[PDB]
Amino acid sequence: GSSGSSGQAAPSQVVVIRQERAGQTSVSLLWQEPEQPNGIILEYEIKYYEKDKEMQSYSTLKAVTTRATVSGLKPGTRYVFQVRARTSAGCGRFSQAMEVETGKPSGPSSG
Repeated sequence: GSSGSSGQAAPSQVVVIRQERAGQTSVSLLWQEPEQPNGIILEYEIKYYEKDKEMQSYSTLKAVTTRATVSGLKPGTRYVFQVRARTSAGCGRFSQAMEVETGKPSGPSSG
């Protein structure tokens, strides 16, 4: 009905994300600052999981800057990345479902 609480408003939700370099097992990301942070942002948490294989336990990545690189993935496998801003006050929502595919093992990226 009515939950009682006190504090500051939650930060905005980053809706801008770009891929800097997509490695075979590692992938990089690039997003911008949230319209309204509503305070100081400690770090951005990214969520990456097997696009095809949805695992209950998703892996998170702590990033201090607008740049990050997720390592420890499988080649030739799509991964859904999701960057979000976290603030002492609370937590915001996850960015849009970003689809990215790593470099297939068959061979290199270019040829």
